[PDB]
Amino acid sequence: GSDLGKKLLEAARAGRDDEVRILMANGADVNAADVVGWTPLHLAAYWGHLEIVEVLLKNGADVNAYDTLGSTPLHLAAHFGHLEIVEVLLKNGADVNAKDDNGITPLHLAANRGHLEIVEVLLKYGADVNAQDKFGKTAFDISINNGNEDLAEILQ
Amino acid sequence: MPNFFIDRPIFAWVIAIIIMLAGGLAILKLPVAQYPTIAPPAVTISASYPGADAKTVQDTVTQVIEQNMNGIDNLMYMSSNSDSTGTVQITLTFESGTDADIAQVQVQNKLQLAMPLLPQEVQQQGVSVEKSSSSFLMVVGVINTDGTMTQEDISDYVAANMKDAISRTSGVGDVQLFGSQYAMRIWMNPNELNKFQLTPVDVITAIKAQNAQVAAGQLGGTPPVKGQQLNASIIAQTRLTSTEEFGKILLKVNQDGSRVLLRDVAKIELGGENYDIIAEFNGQPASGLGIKLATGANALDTAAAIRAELAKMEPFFPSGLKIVYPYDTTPFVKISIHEVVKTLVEAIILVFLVMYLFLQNFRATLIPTIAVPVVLLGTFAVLAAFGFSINTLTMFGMVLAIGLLVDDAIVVVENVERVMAEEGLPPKEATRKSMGQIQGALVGIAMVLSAVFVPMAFFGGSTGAIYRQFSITIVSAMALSVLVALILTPALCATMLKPIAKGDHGEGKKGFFGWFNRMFEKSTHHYTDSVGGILRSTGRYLVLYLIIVVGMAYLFVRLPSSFLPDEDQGVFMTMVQLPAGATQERTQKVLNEVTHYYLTKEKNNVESVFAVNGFGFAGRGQNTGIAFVSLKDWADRPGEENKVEAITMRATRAFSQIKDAMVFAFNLPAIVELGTATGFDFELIDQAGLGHEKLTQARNQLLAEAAKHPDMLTSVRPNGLEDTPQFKIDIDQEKAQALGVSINDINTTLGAAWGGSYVNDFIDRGRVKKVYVMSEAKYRMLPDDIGDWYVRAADGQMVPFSAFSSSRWEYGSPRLERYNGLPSMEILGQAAPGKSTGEAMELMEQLASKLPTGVGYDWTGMSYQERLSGNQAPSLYAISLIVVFLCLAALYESWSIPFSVMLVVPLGVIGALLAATFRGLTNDVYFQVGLLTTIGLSAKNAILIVEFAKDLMDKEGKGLIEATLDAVRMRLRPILMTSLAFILGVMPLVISTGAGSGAQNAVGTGVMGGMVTATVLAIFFVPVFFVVVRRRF
Amino acid sequence: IAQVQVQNKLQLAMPLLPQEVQQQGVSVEKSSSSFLMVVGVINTDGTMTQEDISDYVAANMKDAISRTSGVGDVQLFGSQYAMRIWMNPNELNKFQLTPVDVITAIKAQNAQVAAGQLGGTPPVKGQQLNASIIAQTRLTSTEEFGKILLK
Amino acid sequence: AAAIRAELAKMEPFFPSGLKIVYPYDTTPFVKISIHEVVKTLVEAIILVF
Amino acid sequence: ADAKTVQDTVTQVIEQNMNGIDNLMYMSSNSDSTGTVQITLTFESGTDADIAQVQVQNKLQLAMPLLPQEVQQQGVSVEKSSSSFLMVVGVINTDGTMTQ
Amino acid sequence: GYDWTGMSYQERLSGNQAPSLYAISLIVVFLCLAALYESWSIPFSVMLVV
Ligand SMILES: CCCCCCCCCCCCO[C@@H]1O[C@H](CO)[C@@H](O[C@H]2O[C@H](CO)[C@@H](O)[C@H](O)[C@H]2O)[C@H](O)[C@H]1O
Ligand SMILES: CCCCCCCCCCCCO[C@@H]1O[C@H](CO)[C@@H](O[C@H]2O[C@H](CO)[C@@H](O)[C@H](O)[C@H]2O)[C@H](O)[C@H]1O
Ligand SMILES: CCCCCCCCCCCCO[C@@H]1O[C@H](CO)[C@@H](O[C@H]2O[C@H](CO)[C@@H](O)[C@H](O)[C@H]2O)[C@H](O)[C@H]1O
Ligand SMILES: CCCCCCCCCCCCO[C@@H]1O[C@H](CO)[C@@H](O[C@H]2O[C@H](CO)[C@@H](O)[C@H](O)[C@H]2O)[C@H](O)[C@H]1O
Ligand SMILES: CCCCCCCCCCCCO[C@@H]1O[C@H](CO)[C@@H](O[C@H]2O[C@H](CO)[C@@H](O)[C@H](O)[C@H]2O)[C@H](O)[C@H]1O
Ligand SMILES: CCCCCCCCCCCCO[C@H]1O[C@H](CO)[C@@H](O[C@H]2O[C@H](CO)[C@@H](O)[C@H](O)[C@H]2O)[C@H](O)[C@H]1O
Repeated sequence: GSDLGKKLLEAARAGRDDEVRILMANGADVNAADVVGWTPLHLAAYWGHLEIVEVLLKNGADVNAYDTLGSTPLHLAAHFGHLEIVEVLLKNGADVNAKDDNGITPLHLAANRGHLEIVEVLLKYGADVNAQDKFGKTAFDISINNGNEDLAEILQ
Repeated sequence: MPNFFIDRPIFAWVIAIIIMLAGGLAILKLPVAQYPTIAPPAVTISASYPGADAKTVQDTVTQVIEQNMNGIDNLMYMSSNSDSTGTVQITLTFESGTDADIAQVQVQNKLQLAMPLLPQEVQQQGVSVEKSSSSFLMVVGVINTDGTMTQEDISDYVAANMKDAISRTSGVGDVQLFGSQYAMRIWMNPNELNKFQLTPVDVITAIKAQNAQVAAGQLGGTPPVKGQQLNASIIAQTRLTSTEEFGKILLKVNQDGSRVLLRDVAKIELGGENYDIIAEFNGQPASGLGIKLATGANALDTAAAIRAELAKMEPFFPSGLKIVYPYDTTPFVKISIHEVVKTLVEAIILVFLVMYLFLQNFRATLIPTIAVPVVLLGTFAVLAAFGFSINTLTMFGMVLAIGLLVDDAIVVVENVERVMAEEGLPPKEATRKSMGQIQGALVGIAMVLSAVFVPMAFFGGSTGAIYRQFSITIVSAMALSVLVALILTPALCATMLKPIAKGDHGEGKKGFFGWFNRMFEKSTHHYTDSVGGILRSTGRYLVLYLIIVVGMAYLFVRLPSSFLPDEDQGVFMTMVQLPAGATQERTQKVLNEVTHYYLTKEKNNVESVFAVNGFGFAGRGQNTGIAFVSLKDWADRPGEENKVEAITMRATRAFSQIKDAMVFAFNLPAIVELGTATGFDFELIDQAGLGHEKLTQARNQLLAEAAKHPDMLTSVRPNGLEDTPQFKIDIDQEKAQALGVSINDINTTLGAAWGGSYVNDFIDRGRVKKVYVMSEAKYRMLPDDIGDWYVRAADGQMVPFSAFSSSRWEYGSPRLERYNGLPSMEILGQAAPGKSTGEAMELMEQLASKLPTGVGYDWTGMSYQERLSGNQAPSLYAISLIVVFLCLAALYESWSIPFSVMLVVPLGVIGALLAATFRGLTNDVYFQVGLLTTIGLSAKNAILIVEFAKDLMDKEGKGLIEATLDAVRMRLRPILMTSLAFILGVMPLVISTGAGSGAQNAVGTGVMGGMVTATVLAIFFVPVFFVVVRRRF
Repeated sequence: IAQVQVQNKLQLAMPLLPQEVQQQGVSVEKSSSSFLMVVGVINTDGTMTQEDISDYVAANMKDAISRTSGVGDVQLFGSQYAMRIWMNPNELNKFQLTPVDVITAIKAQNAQVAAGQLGGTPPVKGQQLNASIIAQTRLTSTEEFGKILLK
Repeated sequence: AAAIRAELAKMEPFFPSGLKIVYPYDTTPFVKISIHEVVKTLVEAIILVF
Repeated sequence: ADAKTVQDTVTQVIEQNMNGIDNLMYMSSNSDSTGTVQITLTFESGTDADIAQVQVQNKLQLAMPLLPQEVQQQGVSVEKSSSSFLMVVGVINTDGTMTQ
Repeated sequence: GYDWTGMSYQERLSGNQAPSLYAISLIVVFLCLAALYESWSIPFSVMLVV
């Protein structure tokens, strides 16, 4: 790993905006990673810290970095309901049809957690509504198996 | 009463002899330990769920149990930890005074009625309900220098050949083994299993079927057919006894004729029950036995007995096997008892000397030599009667009392010698008059002194338990002192003292001694002249007094309060903690790296390093470790440079840069846990249904605002673990049903192989032991291995986990805490320098009130007994203060004279404070108890000056000033002898270094200083107190 | 001592009782027959029913009162919530299923399985990653229970 | 009964909106007041005796 | 189970956890071919029997889980005991309408 | 090895502590006479009668 990277990885976790800003002024490797491949961007997106996501992107963060299992920051954001972050990542070239090792796409994760507002946004930037995972399931499928008709309807 | 024995010296001896005998018997059958028990009774409930994550353990075991801890008596609070090492620990703390036995059984019973609700595998593992002593008598290390066996071999041998015998050793209570007896080990191979269409389910099945006990019956069993000639038992299938038989277990028969055996799909070996901990002693595989002292047992006898037992079983050890004592408190205790026996002895000699230096004969010097012992012996008997033990506290309670017993001896004798000279009265009639002068006062000193000390036996919590050890010891000794002074000394004086002609003050004597007398009779005249001169204008002194008092308060509040002085117990720790995900191998590098440091750059002091990889007080795990450093004997580590405190700073300093992790070193507490005088123990609580994540946010929030007050708060930190990456595996139910795969075959093939599974038992060379099934390391390391495992479907086809699952990374807690049944997070911290813990808490309370809706808090450490036993000190000493007043008011039959005595309090305190602040020490338990004896002695001196003064006025009709002058004159010699004898006696404690030197320094300085100040000041100030007080009214 | 002795004998019978009696939890208490008091709880903003309130006191208050020294027994005037699965014989028959299947499904799909770790001790030499394996977890809502796959 | 109120007090601050504790039946109050009344009669007695 | 087995799987497992008990003078035990085992503990003559039972039981708990499943199913009693019978009450039938 | 139990155990203990039992007992009588008769001679003379 890296000296300051470790510090930057923990910073994005707790959402310590100020330390991250100071860490940027010092060059703390925005491409550092924990044992599973989460990047400061993955963490911030996962935990929902918008500013740090915005700062990281301003400082060369790979908006499409993926973990050991193929998941990207957009996957994380969508899955955990952080609409604002989902928009920023997309706005910066996040792959909206990105597929993890299971064939899961941000659209799948959003649908599963029932995050309507994020799904529409995902549809907006051109998410593939017919994308299927390793089991053949689409966001619609998961939509009905959950009993989320509002969602099921958006998916038409 | 003194008259009574003056005429009956033999009777006096009888009473003395009885006291001596009882006292003698007392120290024979009296308990011995380093410390009495002061912590509140606690009971821990331990459970193990192999292969389970923190959340799983909490939601299926921790919560269940916690919900059934109802109806138990005197529970203060309950806390628990659920961690990813698959274990849970629930600690229930009970009110001080609670019977620990009742407490435990009431807890154990509620558990028994909650067991059916726990997961089956947790029920097979067992749930342990034990007492929480937390103090070990010593720990025996068992290592193999031959490099002929692993810690699992050492463990097994230890459990099967040493454990039981130690437990039966006289005086030993409990005993913990550091490891486990063998476990039959079945290490599965997934590539081999699939080759035969088998799963960990088939494995387990065969083991349960082929490794069992089967009841049969009898031949000619009752009720028989008459005529039956034999009756005999039918022995059927019994458990397997070897790895060979296990390997021979039939797993399958193919239709071609071949036989698939268990050793054909797995490695079979005698191993450990668990592999989460690797222990080493100077780099060598190790094991050991934690030993606790049994209730009311003698620590010294036990240490010797466990020793003789070990020696007794040595001839049967395997090659390269030898034991070691990394931790042993016995040596300390032995040293402690020695040092206390010196102090009393030499104090007794010192009294002899000065007693002879001032007095002419030996018959006098002899008298105290008898009185003091009698009083000490008797004190032991009384403690015995109160079920006390000989420990670090009680022994010092006696040294801090020496002055009080020495004084009583010197006072009664000196006054008799003084009466015989100032008037030709014979030994007997002179002893009768002498007593008639002091006897009254003597009972006062007793009542007053008990007024000062018994109140201290009333503080609550663990702190109260400590004050109580000193309190009872001192009051008892003091109490017996007055008794002996009222029965034994008068008889001795009117019996062994030789006559002295009126007016003979040795001024007309031989060389030196004759000169001393001449000079002392001289300094006495100067002294009386100074007082007459001082009493000639008191104002000057009223002013000086305020200056003193004022200086005392200032000097006091600036003295940093503390618990008990740290000590060099020849051992100390070093914590090692790595990042989230750090493997067991990684922290091994560090621990070795730490070990090496100790065995090299400190070869001069370090004796051994016991490196325990996998444990960490605030959370177990692969990324945590601890090294217990056992130092060489004290006689090989001279020089502050080579002491725990020093070595620690140098060690932490050196480790201060290992870039892989935080590795600090530290001495250990005088007693149990935190006890951090300046420390507080916070507990953040989820009061609504918020959840771990929201609790964390609240924690961070509280911690951020805490860092913004380094003026009042310092070291605010969470005592738990941080969240880490978890591998979330999702099983597709639809797919498993479609291919014909059962969820149960899936969850056991998964968990068994990757988590491990306790199947059943087997007998190993006569001892039942577990049998575990688990994947071979290489097939259960990374996410890609998951796909290498197969499951047979109904149709018989083998299906890879990758066909019905999918995974992803996520974060989770490897240690979920809980307080009083609700989700929680512990936070430690301390008051900034200068601030009081009380103020520090009050702030945390104000900051906690600004936390998200649904987040509560509570105190629990030393903090619980402070928000409760908050404070009695003033309300206690105000009582003491009042008590002392009424007593004196009674002694003097005056509502005002008492003030002339009470005014001396600060006189000794200032000295104790001066010496304290100067030597750098702190306001601790010893320093405080010392302040109480110093005040006591000074108070005594005053009582006897005022008593004589008030006496002369009432009896002779002498004037205020004349009486005072006459009293002070008479009291000068006795008062000087005591201080001279006591200050010199306490002197060796002040300078003492190393080996329990901390306690000795504490008891020493505060006493020597306060003594030097109290004496030099009182002889000049009490006359002024009596006079100004009498003037006013 | 009385409570202790009674329970000593009770654990002799425990194994002999039906699995379902044991799972409800049998208790042994030592208390007076009459009530010391009755702590009542109501809702002034009529925002929660007697069912909502009873569940709240049972989930946020009783436990701690039951652990208080001196409290020998606590009777709840209501009931704690439970995930309720109200079966319909008509629909069960329609899909050719019985409560047996239903019970079996809840045991299989509302589980909390221990699945070990990645790089768990004893590890292979060179292992760098150690993490917990999180498989099935308890269900937490009616929606989660509603979508259990029966067949 | 005092211990119970103490516990109840640690709870109240976190109650949901409108949720409120009421006390319909307590055998404790009687005990306390009943005793305090007998004390009262004592003070009177000393005064009437005086 | 036979004597040697019960002593291995039950007797000894219990005995080893019978340490750290106040006032214990001695301990004796039997292990039968009927799979039955008995461990008796005698205390100092002035010991409080109830506390002794409590302490014993507290230690027996540590062992319960290490016992065979079928031994637990049969339940293990920890009781205060004495060796002799106070009396023996007999019962017979005088009109021959009842067997033994 | 061997050991004595039950009945026999009490018997061993009984006889083993008999000597100091008589010893402490004589001592207490002597000391009592001494005290009561304020003398060392009187008690010693009587105790010789034992
Ligand atoms: C039983 C219910 C309440 C009873 C408890 C009583 C508590 C005791 C309070 C008295 C404390 C006074 O402390 C004690 O006072 C008594 C007088 O009474 C003093 O008594 C002495 O002084 C007086 C004063 O000249 C002398 O006459 C006398 O020869 C001598 O007895 C003791 O030297 C002193 O030690
Ligand atoms: C071993 C112990 C024996 C030691 C005895 C010798 C100690 C001498 C040190 C003196 C200590 C106090 O010092 C004492 O001060 C008082 C004043 O307060 C002096 O008194 C003198 O000055 C004061 C004014 O202040 C006048 O009122 C007084 O008339 C005059 O005699 C004494 O002369 C002196 O002795
Ligand atoms: C010569 C006469 C001798 C005088 C003898 C008279 C008896 C002295 C008794 C004084 C009482 C002091 O003993 C004291 O007990 C009281 C209540 O009972 C406790 O008081 C307790 O409540 C007080 C106020 O109610 C609180 O500040 C605190 O919670 C605690 O101190 C003290 O913790 C204990 O130290
Ligand atoms: C002239 C002054 C007069 C003072 C005389 C003093 C008389 C003292 C009489 C004490 C009588 C004791 O009688 C009471 O019985 C208990 C019961 O065990 C005895 O206690 C003794 O026996 C127990 C057995 O139970 C032993 O473990 C132990 O050696 C001891 O504690 C004690 O003796 C006392 O607790
Ligand atoms: C009025 C006077 C006051 C009465 C004083 C009462 C004192 C009574 C003493 C009680 C002693 C009983 O406690 C008992 O100690 C004695 C030793 O003394 C032990 O018994 C043995 O001790 C010694 C060892 O020194 C043996 O040599 C001796 O044969 C025997 O007496 C017992 O194992 C123990 O149980
Ligand atoms: C020499 C004398 C012996 C010493 C006697 C000391 C007795 C001291 C007891 C007085 C303390 C309590 O005083 C007592 O008066 C209160 C009212 O004034 C009583 O309070 C009562 O007040 C009303 C007056 O009838 C009643 O209707 C209420 O039911 C009740 O609240 C309290 O229950 C009690 O507190």
